[PDB]
Amino acid sequence: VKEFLAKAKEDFLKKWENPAQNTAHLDQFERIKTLGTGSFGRVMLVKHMETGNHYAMKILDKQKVVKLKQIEHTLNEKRILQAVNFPFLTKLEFSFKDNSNLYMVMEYAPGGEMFSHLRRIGRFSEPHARFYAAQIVLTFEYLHSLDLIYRDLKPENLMIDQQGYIKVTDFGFAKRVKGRTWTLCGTPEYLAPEIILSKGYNKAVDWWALGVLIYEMAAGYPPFFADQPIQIYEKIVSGKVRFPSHFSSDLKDLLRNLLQVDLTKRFGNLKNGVNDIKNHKWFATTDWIAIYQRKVEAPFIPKFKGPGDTSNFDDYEEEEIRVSINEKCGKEFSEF
Amino acid sequence: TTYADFIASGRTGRRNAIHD
Ligand SMILES: NC[C@@H](c1ccc(Cl)cc1)c1ccc(-c2cn[nH]c2)cc1
Repeated sequence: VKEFLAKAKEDFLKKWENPAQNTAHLDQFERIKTLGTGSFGRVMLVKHMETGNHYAMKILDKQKVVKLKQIEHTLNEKRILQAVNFPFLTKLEFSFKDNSNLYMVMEYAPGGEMFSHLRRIGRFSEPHARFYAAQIVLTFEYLHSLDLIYRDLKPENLMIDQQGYIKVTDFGFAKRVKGRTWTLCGTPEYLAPEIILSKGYNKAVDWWALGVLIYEMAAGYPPFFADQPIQIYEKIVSGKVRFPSHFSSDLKDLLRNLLQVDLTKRFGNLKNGVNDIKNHKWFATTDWIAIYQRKVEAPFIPKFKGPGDTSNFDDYEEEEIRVSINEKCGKEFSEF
Repeated sequence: TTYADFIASGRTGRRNAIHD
């Protein structure tokens, strides 16, 4: 584990210090369908024509990125995503920019968003939730060792692959930080109390977010919800969580230690680190090496209608990929 | 029930990130 991580950091740092750049071009891809939408961009299913491979292409409108003050955050995403390498992260295959847009081509996960299946099915059994949670635990162990904070864990950002395993995607708020950082970012339901209270925070906020995810996966709703974000933040800072009666003894206990406002007590943030989580009773049945190696049978496996099947994704209004004849925001995105 | 309150809430759809 410690040896694997050391070698992993060696691989990462080389790519981190000399990022790949301009490794493709738009018209090497056939744009097939919009798989999802964001405030400054969208993700499309595309086919790489020279290989016939299907990919997910994140298209970011440079002007919109600038307007939402996400320049540095978008540079973080691309710089981190091109450097990392882990089974449960969507691999960044290519990146490039043109006059109007930034492009990040990643591995296509045809199983769709966890969000979709979690909402439809209602909730996951504890073994089902545990299976996904373990992959997140390992992914955060990997990311955090690289001094990376993830900062946007949620079902919407957890893609299911052909084998039913998780691919963490969307690194817009990912940041390589040693020490505290301060940006107010994330999704309201998943914000740690630190973030809400403007304290300045560290990777512990990812472990709190793990608590929210596990809860939501197992309960079918998150531990803090309301109609408006303000109401949600009040609940998060309150220091109170109720568990459904069907939650096991062990699960309740894992959640109390994950969803812990006290940093000195929050699991993942103690001297023993992520092993407080790994060695917890709720994870007793979990074979961590087996999960990393993907030799564990997935509780749910998506329907294989074929390559580039999008039936596990919702339908979004398709929209032009317009490329201006003038270069926009050249200086801002120079290093992309 | 809590499930009923969630499903009746305006935040069962995809949740956007926050910023500033
Ligand atoms: N919310 C996840 C979604 C997304 C993220 C960011 C933007 Cl700007 C739009 C949409 C998303 C959907 C699908 C994929 C995907 C990656 N590989 N296969 C699917 C990644 C992110």
